[PDB]
Amino acid sequence: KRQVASGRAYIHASYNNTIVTITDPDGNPITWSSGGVIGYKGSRKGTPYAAQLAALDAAKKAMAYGMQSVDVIVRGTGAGREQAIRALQASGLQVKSIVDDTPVPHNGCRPKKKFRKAS
Amino acid sequence: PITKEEKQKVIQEFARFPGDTGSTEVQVALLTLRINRLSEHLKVHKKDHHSHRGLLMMVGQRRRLLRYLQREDPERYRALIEKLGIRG
Amino acid sequence: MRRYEVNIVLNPNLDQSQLALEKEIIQRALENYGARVEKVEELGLRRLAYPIAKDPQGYFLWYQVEMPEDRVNDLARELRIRDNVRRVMVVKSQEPFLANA
Amino acid sequence: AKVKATLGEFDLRDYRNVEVLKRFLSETGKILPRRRTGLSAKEQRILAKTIKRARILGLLPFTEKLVRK
Amino acid sequence: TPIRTKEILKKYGFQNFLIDTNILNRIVDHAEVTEKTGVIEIGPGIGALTEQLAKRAKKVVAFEIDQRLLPILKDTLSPYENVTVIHQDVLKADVKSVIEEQFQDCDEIMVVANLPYYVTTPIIMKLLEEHLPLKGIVVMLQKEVAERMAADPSSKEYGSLSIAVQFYTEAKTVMIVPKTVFVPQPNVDSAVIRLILRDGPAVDVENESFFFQLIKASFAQRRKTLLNNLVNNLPEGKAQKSTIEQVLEETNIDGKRRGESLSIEEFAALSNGLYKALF
RNA sequence: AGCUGUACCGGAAGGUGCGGCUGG
RNA sequence: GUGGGAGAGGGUGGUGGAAUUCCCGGAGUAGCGGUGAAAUGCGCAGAUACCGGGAGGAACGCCGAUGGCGAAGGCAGCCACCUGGUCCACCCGUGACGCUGAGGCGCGAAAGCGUGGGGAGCAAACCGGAUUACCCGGGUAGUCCACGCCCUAAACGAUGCGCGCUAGGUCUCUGGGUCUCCUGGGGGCCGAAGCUAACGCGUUAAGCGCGCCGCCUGGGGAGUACGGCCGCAAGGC
Repeated sequence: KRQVASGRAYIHASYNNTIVTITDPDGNPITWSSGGVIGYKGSRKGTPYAAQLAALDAAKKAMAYGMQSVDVIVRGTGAGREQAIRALQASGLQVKSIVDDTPVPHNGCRPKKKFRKAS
Repeated sequence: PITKEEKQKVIQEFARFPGDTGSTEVQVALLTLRINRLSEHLKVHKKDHHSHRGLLMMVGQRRRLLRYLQREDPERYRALIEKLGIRG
Repeated sequence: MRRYEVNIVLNPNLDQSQLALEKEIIQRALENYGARVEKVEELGLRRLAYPIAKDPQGYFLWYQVEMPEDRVNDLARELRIRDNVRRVMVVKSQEPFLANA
Repeated sequence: AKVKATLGEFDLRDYRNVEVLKRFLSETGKILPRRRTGLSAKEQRILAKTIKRARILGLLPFTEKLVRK
Repeated sequence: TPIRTKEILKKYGFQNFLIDTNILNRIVDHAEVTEKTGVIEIGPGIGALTEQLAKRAKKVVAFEIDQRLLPILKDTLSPYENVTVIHQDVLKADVKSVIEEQFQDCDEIMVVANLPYYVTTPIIMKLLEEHLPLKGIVVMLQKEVAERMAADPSSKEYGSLSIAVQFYTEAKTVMIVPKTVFVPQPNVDSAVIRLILRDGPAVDVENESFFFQLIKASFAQRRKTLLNNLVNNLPEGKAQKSTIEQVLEETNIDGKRRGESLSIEEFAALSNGLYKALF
């Protein structure tokens, strides 16, 4: 439909889930997939295998909208990071750049109790 | 801050003899200058609890020097105290 | 009565007229506060490592000035009122600490 | 190696000399430790101050993106 | 029994115990149970208390909630006949019916229990809520809590439990249990308290809902001026501030008084005052 | 892993909040 | 006194970016979130993930250290002003002007209180979900600011302050010089003599001495009782 043929991918990698969002150069998302969309529920969503299937599914959909190559941006440090990158790399899209964009505070808001105690 | 000029004029005014920088009078005068400046500062800055200690120490040192001066020669003590306007 | 460096980063999209007017106004304001200019350096246009006011370009002016201390803050407050000027920084003129020599 | 060794003579207090200052920042816009820069503490202190100053002036990046896996 | 405890546990392949004898008699001594008075025990456990209780008890009803401990109740209480076990949770049961049924022939009942403290307070509160016609209650209940149950109107104990119980019954600390008597030392001291019910409420029954609501409101921020407590916690009350200021005058209660320093009488007066005046 | 100042506790065999200590 | 040096020492103004939350606009659809595993919860009134703009509060990543400063408490973005303490060199001035200190006076983390603001995140009490606490989702005080109270601690190096003498070795922060080295001041480890019940201390003494202050006299009852002083109260002495 859009027939952009060249976009980018945002891989939000969490400890509980991985979400892959394909988007135009302009940043407007075109399609998305996650661990839950495949059919996994609970902890299974966090597994690297879930990340692989999420990446493959999102890529297949994006191809259906006619993309050919993306520029992958990865956020977070979950368990599906490398697996998702690898899955998207060989999915058929010609990935050009891989960029780490983990958003970290400059000692801003106070974290939750579980994440405190840090020196 | 106290510029070199301000200090020098006080030193050369209160000196017993030319080239004197260390008599009790000179010390008292310099401490008085510092105390006046710091008092103005603290009057402006009420919550500067860390400089108040400096002021107390300065006042103590001045009082000790004045006690010694009064014990040694009362006349010089009286002259200094009147000319500096201390305790009045 | 001390030596300061005044850095102005202002709107790069100013033509000759507007830029001249801005330079003139900041010069007048600088002179107004008993400041005396030792030298001026015009670095022109530079590439900002991040956008400022959505614009990735900045016009850089650097003045070495000698002025009364108790005025300096006010001067900054005076120089930061124009909408054309983006960044104003006043720093005490230090010494060039040299290492690796 | 060391950043100091991989450099000629320069001033540490120059908060506009971007071409040399960029040498003291990692891939991400972060100040390198003494382990890497190879400076004495006084030097490191002055350098960090200057880096922060230049950061404010917009000449040096606060943060950026590493182009790798 | 310390020597027998190990034998009984080992004989079945097997938690805090009053192993020692003299004090188990003292607690029922304070409980004052005779051939005239029956007993409802909710925490019989192995039945250590039940044996010495039934040695001088009219009627014995025991509540066990876990049937894992059930097989050992019968054989450990073989000689005794007064024992009747209702394998029911007292909270989920209807104690009124059991009062009407088992102790119909018997004269009076005074509840004596020894159960974990995380279960204690809700049970006592329920037994008080439903207005059962029973004489009294005797429980050892984590001394630090018992003091709060008694809690003269000051000294960090007078809270909200104090007001509830003193509105329902009388309370006073009866016995202190020295630590380490239990085989596992509980790192904390316990106290046997007794509750004795009364004929009707201690004070005005004008509005139970609003009375308890005010009690809860006045103790939300314990460290706080009572007026501040009311303007904060009481529903809206921000726009009704002037009303509160008005009503506090004629009740002869000062605004800056830290409600933790009030009596049940004063609380009842304020409950009546605000109601029919606030709205 | 505990301990401690303070403040609460109507699922206190004790728990939690904000700080501190190693006497882990 | 003159010349110079380092520093999250303190107060007052002012601005820089990252991040969380929320609001608006765009694009897109079925889950998101959370756990040991799940549930409560949020979402078809369009949630999550993405891009752009705006609002506000709080804290300052990298450097950052076994580091630095202060009498302790404690003190980290950056700029400016005001200001305290301290080190070194020259060995210029006064000529014992010194040390300690019962009372007094001032300062004093956090948690609390009063009078007004403020409120993004977190979070006692409380409300729900799983499984006795724990853990999960919400949530008032509080955390922030101004002024005025409170005056406590594992307020600790569990080591009062000052001065003199008694082997060294090594690491480090910061001055000076005649710069392989030498000479000051801080912070750490290992160890002579010595001390200690032992552990351990050991030029930063817990060694050998002198001066002044504070405190101890078996445990529990008990920091309780009464009295007095202070506090709005909790409570403190």
